[PDB]
Amino acid sequence: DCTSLNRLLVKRQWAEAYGEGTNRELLGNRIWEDLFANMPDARGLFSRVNGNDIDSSEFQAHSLRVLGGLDMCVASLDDVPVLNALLARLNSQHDSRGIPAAGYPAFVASAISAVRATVGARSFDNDAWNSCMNQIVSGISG
Amino acid sequence: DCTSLNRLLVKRQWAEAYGEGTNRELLGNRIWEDLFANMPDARGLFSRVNGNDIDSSEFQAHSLRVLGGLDMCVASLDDVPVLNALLARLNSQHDSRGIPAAGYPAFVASAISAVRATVGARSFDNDAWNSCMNQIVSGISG
Amino acid sequence: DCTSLNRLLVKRQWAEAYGEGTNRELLGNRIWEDLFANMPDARGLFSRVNGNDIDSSEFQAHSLRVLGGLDMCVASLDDVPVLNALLARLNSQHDSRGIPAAGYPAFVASAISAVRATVGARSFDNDAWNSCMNQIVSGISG
Amino acid sequence: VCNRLEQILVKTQWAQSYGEAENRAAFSRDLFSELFNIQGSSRALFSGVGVDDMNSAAFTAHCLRVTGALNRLISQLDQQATINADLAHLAGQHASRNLDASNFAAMGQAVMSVVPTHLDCFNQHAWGECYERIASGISG
Amino acid sequence: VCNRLEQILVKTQWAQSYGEAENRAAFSRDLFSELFNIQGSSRALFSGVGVDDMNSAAFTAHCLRVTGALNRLISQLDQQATINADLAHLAGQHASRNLDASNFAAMGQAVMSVVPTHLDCFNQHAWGECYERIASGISG
Amino acid sequence: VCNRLEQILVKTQWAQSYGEAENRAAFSRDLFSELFNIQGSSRALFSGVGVDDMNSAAFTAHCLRVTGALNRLISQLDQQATINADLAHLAGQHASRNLDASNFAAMGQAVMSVVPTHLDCFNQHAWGECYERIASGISG
Amino acid sequence: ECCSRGDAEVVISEWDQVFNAAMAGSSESAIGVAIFDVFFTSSGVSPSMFPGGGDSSSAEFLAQVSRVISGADIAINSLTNRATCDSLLSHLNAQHKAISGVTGAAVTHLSEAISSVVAQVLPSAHIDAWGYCMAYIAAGIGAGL
Amino acid sequence: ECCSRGDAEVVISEWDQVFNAAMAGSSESAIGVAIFDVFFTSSGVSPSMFPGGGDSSSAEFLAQVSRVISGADIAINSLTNRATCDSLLSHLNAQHKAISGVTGAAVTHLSEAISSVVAQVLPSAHIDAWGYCMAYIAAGIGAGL
Amino acid sequence: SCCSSEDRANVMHNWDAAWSAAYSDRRVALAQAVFASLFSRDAAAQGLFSGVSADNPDSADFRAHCVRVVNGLDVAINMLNDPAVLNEQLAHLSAQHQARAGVAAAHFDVMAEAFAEVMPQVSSCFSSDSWNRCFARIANGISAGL
Amino acid sequence: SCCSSEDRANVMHNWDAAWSAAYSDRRVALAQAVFASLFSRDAAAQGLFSGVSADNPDSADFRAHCVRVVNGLDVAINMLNDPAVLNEQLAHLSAQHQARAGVAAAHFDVMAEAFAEVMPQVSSCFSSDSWNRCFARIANGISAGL
Amino acid sequence: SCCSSEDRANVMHNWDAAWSAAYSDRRVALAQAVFASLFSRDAAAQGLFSGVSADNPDSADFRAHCVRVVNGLDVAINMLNDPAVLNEQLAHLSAQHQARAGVAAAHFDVMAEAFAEVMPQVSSCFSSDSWNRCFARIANGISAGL
Ligand code: HEM
Ligand code: HEM
Ligand code: HEM
Ligand code: HEM
Ligand code: HEM
Ligand code: HEM
Ligand code: HEM
Ligand code: HEM
Ligand code: HEM
Ligand code: HEM
Ligand code: HEM
Repeated sequence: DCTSLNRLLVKRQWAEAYGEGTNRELLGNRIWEDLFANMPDARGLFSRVNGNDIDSSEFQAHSLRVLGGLDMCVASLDDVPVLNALLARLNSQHDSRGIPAAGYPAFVASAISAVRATVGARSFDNDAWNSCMNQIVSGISG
Repeated sequence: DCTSLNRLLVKRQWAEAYGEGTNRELLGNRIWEDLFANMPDARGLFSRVNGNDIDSSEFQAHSLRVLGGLDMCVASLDDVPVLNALLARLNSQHDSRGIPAAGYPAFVASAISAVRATVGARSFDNDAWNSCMNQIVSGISG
Repeated sequence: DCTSLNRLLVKRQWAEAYGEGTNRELLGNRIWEDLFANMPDARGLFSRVNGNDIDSSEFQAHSLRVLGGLDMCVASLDDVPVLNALLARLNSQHDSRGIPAAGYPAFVASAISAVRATVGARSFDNDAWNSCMNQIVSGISG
Repeated sequence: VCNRLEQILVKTQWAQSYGEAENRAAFSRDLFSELFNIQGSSRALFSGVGVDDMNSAAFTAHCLRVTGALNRLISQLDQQATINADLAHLAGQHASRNLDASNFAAMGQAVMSVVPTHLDCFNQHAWGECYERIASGISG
Repeated sequence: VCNRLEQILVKTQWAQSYGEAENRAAFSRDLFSELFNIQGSSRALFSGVGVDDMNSAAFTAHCLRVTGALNRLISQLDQQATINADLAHLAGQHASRNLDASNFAAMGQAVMSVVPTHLDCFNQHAWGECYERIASGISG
Repeated sequence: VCNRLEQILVKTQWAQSYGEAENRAAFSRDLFSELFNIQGSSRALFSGVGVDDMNSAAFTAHCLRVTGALNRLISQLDQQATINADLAHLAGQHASRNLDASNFAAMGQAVMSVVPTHLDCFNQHAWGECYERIASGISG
Repeated sequence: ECCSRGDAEVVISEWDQVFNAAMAGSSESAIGVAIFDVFFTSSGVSPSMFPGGGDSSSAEFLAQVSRVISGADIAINSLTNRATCDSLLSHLNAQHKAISGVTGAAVTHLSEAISSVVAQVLPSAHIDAWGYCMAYIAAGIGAGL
Repeated sequence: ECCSRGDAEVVISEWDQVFNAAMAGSSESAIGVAIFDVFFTSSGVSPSMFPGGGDSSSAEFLAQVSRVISGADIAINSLTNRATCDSLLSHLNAQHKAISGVTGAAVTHLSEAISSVVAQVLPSAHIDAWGYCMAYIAAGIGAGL
Repeated sequence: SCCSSEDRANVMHNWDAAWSAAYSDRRVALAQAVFASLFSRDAAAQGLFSGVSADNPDSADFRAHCVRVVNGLDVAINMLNDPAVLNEQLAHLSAQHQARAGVAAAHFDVMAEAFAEVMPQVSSCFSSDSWNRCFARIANGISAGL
Repeated sequence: SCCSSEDRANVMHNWDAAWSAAYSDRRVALAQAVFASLFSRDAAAQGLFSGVSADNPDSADFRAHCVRVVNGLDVAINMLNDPAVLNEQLAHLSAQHQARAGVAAAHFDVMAEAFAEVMPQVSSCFSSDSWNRCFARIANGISAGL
Repeated sequence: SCCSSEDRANVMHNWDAAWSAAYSDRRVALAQAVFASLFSRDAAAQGLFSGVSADNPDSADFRAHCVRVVNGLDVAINMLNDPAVLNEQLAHLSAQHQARAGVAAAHFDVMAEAFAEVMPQVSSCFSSDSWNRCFARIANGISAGL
């Protein structure tokens, strides 16, 4: 789905959970700590950016690059032509990197769970987030 | 066990963790999030009440019905004759529903853990809670 | 490693997370709850101190004895001759107790994770903590 | 006039200055008070909406309709086709009210008077361009 | 332009907005910040007074001299013969600075931007007339 | 004199009394004000560092160097070999300044005067022993 | 009372969070279009009654949508002053009496379409307070219709 | 400005948390030695230029280390009063002009060694504020060198 | 009538102050008086509760039915700050009462009177006006369809 | 010049107030104006962006490049409260721009002018002094090496 | 005597201010002085510590014993806000000292004197009255049985 109303809700709640400054590292840490616990083999994919120490400066820069890419796509959710071009470029940066296809549903689950933990679970629209997050990762994976 | 003094302590701490209004949803979310993580097959039992999206309005109503039933039994802990009649009726609503016998110890563990997380772990009487919670679920299960 | 600068950082952050009074029980509970979840067989090692109920007075005294022993070693990190003598005595209290060799890396992971959760993850020096904690447990285990 | 960058600036400062709830009413009353203080001849044009008492419900309601229209126009400043159609609708409604250019120049100066007194930052250049964009669409 | 009634209104609102002591410095820095934000090409004209750092003593001193001149002119708004002579003196000083009409229009919009943000009441009509009175005396 | 237990007490009370940032400057000025109030003949010894105005940057800088040296000595009170070498360095610097025993006794009483006024607890016994330890290392 | 001060305050706060001039016009059009889509199906009112004919890509219709929600926006933000709000609703009532085809049932459908769309973009919305206050707005606009 | 009041305040607070008289002298020596170790390798300055000859077990060198960081400690804590700090740096500048071998580059190396060691014992340090304020301290001490 | 924000805040606080599980020997007393009042105002309603031993009020069976029914109101009252969930719950309660032969919407008007009679006697600080409107908002959601 | 604590606090707040993902149809407008200004001041720079359809500015391809580049500044601006991570990011960005033939350090001086021209037009409350110093602190970290 | 709420709050704060692991070269100094004082007041007590090299006080072996013993007091002092756990700990400590031949209850009266002599010299702000009563509450729990 990801209706026009869903995109406004996701954009608002993403900006809130993503936030400004170091608050972005708080959201990122929730995502990578959840992803690596549920999928321990994903950490090996980030050996070049010191995935063994997610608190290092090197991995935090990587983490904020990824969240910056997600923020980039979330902001363009209501601008589909630009979104497709953003996703096509993100696909080129991930293809043939050896990323398992299961990592993108797992990352989606971790990102949604981290946003839910930050903005509050009450009335949280899992359907809007899953459907809009799936539109993003389906343009990146493969 | 579940002595007369245990029942006063459980009633006091239950009311505190259960609380009023939307605070009851905070306790419920702790219970179902813990139960489904430790026993993933339990979520399928709640397909009719949208167990896949615990944040939906449909599942929250179910969650508050269950916690209302537990609150009902906790309040009557010191009134054993009425408690037995309450438990007999709750047994009729669960029998032949296909509920695995392991779900009730697991629910007890999740309910106690959620109460403990809400009122504070220091001096928490696990013996009183386990023994009094076991009297309740043993009247429901089977 | 565990350089002279690492020992000052670990001492400062340990004292902060360890704290005073009942705050020490907050740190201990984080350690044992994490250790027993990741290594369920470790709980059986503490049957004499009521490991089944970590909230009991008996286990809390044990928990604070252990954290007191760790605090003892952390405080002496920059006094290597005394540290070695402290570790030799701690080894005598654990040898032939049937403690699996995997329990000490697991305890280190739980202790570091609990300190990290208490002082904050941002800029947390996992390398200093792992290297200095490893010097301590390597003197105790075996 | 009123480029895409200026539109964002004006939309931000208007929403913050206009406010919410009763603040919109006091803001709207202040706007027409400044209009009357700048051009006394404009007050009589509103004799049909209880201008005799500017705190009355009837005149407060008229002030909110005008500032609410200003609110809906600024909201659509970045949708050129939508705001042009809306301004054309407003131009049709105002054509029979015997208004001249000085009436709209006075209203603009009233806007330039009240809006910045509810702000810490105000770009009168962007507001001049973008108000002119709106007023010219209504005046004819 | 700028009648005796408007002069009193502008003198009152200027003195209150301009303030005293360090508030004059922050006000004067804000004025030139808005000028540069409105017309970026005007910043280079002040390269001789430390505009590279707008919090420096050298540039803060220049901003106070300009607003202080604005202060002395508004103070003499009601003495036509005195302010005309003073504006003629200022016009002589600015004639060699390679300034155009848009420079003074941008400064005016900067004044219309910063002055009302330090006030609860602001009459942009009177300020428009009386600023134009002052600026035309300097621009030539 | 100044045993390991007393050193910890003095280190704790000094760090708390000396404070941080500008509090160190006011503390250091107060110390030399009490010195001059106790021994008026000691003021002239500092004529080379702007003692004519005790709020000047030059004299405030001198007061911080002296209290900063007191700070570095107390910091090393528990490293006997390190502080002995540092005191010997200071004794070499003070040997040509024509100072006597009463100069250092007055400075001590000044320390005993200012330090406790920034504390809730003060052990003058430990401070007497440990100051004497420091001063004797410098006086010769 | 129906639409108490407390009800009005939370309705206004949630509405202005979802609808204000700082947002993009495309976003406000997307909300208004969704409101009209819901209104069309619950009321059965013909879209040809409106300029642009209900076509979301017609600038004439998006302006008509902007005018209608703006009228609701003005009424909502005036909810804490009943005297002013009554006058605003009375003016809207007179305007719609001169419009052939406007019934009190349809005005209720449109007011309820506002509340339901708000709860979709803001699922934490106080939908009881929204129901009471939009019913109060609907009764004033469609009085006698 | 370079080393603003806000920069100075956070630098002072982080410095005094890491370096104060309540700490053990061995700890302050360990920090100062690490600072000098970093300075020796980045500046190439011979340790024989200092009393004790850079030997961390020589009491003469640990006292020399104590004097140098104390001079930096006094300058750091005076960062919120530029007039006082300028005078402190001017006095340090005159002292080092009379010392053969002290260059402005080496003074910068030592000031940067302070910031890097602080960030090792306090990884949450505001290293940009540390860079700006220690550069300001370095320019005053090594003026003309 | 409308159950306003101030109404439900008042009603939820005073109800929970009386019904909380922290207290003992209150729920049975309150719930019994409610049904005693209901039967006093509608003698025909007692026949609808023949499966819960309505003719023996002090039996554990009837006491448990009273507590069970009234606790259902507690669940609904504490949902007044999340009406989206309340609407789901009231729809659930409506389907359960439609499957019970003889339960009519006018019976809830008698149930409202029973609570309107019992609550003032038991709740220190009681606002009947706020209670009547917020009980109606819950009862009207259940009694819809029958 | 130094990007002080007060500078980055001001810059981060005003930037995020304009660039936040909570708003729509702002990022493209801002990012397009930045590159429109860059090409207006350095006509040779457009050739470095031939792979992103620089000659068709309203294409989704070029719009996405503008948003992608400017969002990289948003990532770096929001790192100003963690300069240890910023330094890691600026080193990462430098290696990416060294592998691009023709990108010189003087181009960032033109990019600074483009932002210095666009931001005052778009950001209510804008401090050019704070912006110029904190943009320089980020741009100097990227343009090092080329 | 009773170790009151105000007593243990005062004692726990002043003790932790001296014994915290955040500081260096304090624990050994304090712990050594305590045992130096104990041996000065009871020359026979030194024989009970022959397994920890009591005749070589500056050895790492004896220093570690001093720190180990005194840190046991730190553990007990910081339990004063949870006396249920303190009672479990003091019972644990009592069984360990009963298994040590020659340890008598009068020795703890000498140990109290050693702390009463050392602490005033080391702790800025020291309340001997509060210390004497709260040390007694801990020491009496250990020395019970011997
Ligand atoms: C919406 C989802 C995602 C977005 C927006 C995203 C975006 C990004 C971005 C912007 C980078 C920076 C590339 C660079 O600068 O070199 C990156 C790097 C990377 N990402 Fe993704 N990513 C997503 C999901 C994932 C997932 C699910 C995985 C693996 C399970 C993954 C694995 C990686 C890896 C391995 C790198 C390379 C890190 C390095 O060595 O520098 N990404 N990603
Ligand atoms: C003290 C423990 C429990 C209490 C008090 C309790 C109470 C309740 C109550 C009051 C309902 C509402 C029934 C209705 O209105 O139709 C319910 C429904 C239900 N409960 Fe339980 N329950 C407990 C434990 C469990 C456990 C452990 C499970 C499964 C592992 C379970 C599974 C269910 C299911 C499947 C439903 C039906 C939901 C639906 O489809 O509407 N319950 N329970
Ligand atoms: C730095 C790491 C550790 C330190 C400092 C430490 C210290 C201590 C201390 C001081 C005691 C009290 C002994 C007594 O009073 O009788 C103790 C007891 C004990 N510890 Fe450790 N310990 C550490 C790690 C571990 C680990 C990793 C395990 C098991 C996986 C373990 C298992 C035990 C057991 C079984 C006891 C005996 C409890 C009883 O029955 O009284 N310890 N420890
Ligand atoms: C510049 C932006 C303006 C906007 C957005 C605007 C908008 C509006 C609106 C929405 C109404 C309500 C019509 C209705 O619902 O019946 C109205 C009425 C009116 N406006 Fe304007 N207007 C503007 C300028 C002006 C000016 C400058 C004047 C006169 C100086 C003026 C005079 C009137 C009059 C006389 C009425 C009708 C009063 C009555 O109903 O008795 N308008 N305008
Ligand atoms: C509108 C009212 C204005 C007033 C009252 C005013 C007044 C002054 C005054 C008092 C000085 C100080 C001259 C001195 O003491 O050396 C000055 C200098 C200057 N003003 Fe103006 N001025 C005005 C408008 C402008 C405008 C609009 C511009 C350019 C856009 C401008 C550009 C300059 C320049 C370039 C200088 C000399 C800078 C230098 O010394 O390097 N002035 N003005
Ligand atoms: C008791 C602890 C003392 C300490 C730690 C101390 C330390 C210092 C220090 C660090 C300097 C700076 C030298 C330089 O950098 O050029 C200094 C200078 C000086 N001190 Fe002391 N001092 C102490 C006692 C005294 C006393 C008691 C007197 C006189 C009553 C005194 C008189 C002077 C003088 C005259 C100077 C040089 C002033 C000048 O440079 O013109 N000092 N001292
Ligand atoms: C909450 C409900 C409603 C509100 C707040 C509202 C408000 C408004 C407003 C402000 C206008 C613009 C008046 C102007 O041009 O000055 C308008 C026009 C119009 N309304 Fe309504 N309205 C509502 C419901 C309805 C309904 C239910 C219908 C039809 C069934 C309707 C039919 C129309 C039509 C056809 C126009 C255009 C008239 C024209 O173009 O001259 N409205 N409405
Ligand atoms: C932030 C940088 C520096 C600070 C704060 C500093 C400060 C000091 C201080 C306070 C003293 C003691 C003066 C006294 O005895 O009264 C000193 C001495 C000395 N400094 Fe520096 N210094 C710095 C950098 C350097 C550098 C880079 C060098 C060499 C390349 C150097 C060489 C020396 C030497 C050799 C002495 C001993 C002179 C003697 O024993 O007479 N310093 N410094
Ligand atoms: C706010 C008002 C009411 C609420 C919240 C409510 C709720 C409930 C609940 C929770 C049950 C338990 C269902 C079960 O355990 O299976 C129940 C049963 C029942 N209710 Fe209602 N009820 C209300 C009013 C009424 C009224 C007014 C009547 C009829 C006059 C009624 C008739 C019944 C009957 C006949 C049963 C079946 C009892 C049995 O046979 O076990 N209810 N109700
Ligand atoms: C603060 C200033 C700048 C930042 C933050 C920045 C950041 C970025 C980012 C994030 C990308 C996307 C990389 C990718 O998707 O593979 C990029 C690409 C690029 N940038 Fe920069 N950039 C800046 C300034 C400049 C300047 C001044 C130039 C040249 C005049 C330049 C030349 C390029 C080029 C040629 C590309 C490749 C675009 C393509 O072919 O896809 N950048 N930059
Ligand atoms: C508050 C007072 C005291 C506390 C908290 C305390 C605590 C401790 C602790 C923690 C140990 C280490 C046990 C081990 O590592 O196996 C110990 C050992 C010992 N304690 Fe105590 N103690 C106290 C007073 C005394 C006194 C007064 C005496 C005798 C005069 C004493 C005699 C001993 C002996 C002989 C050992 C054995 C040391 C060895 O051989 O390793 N204790 N005590």
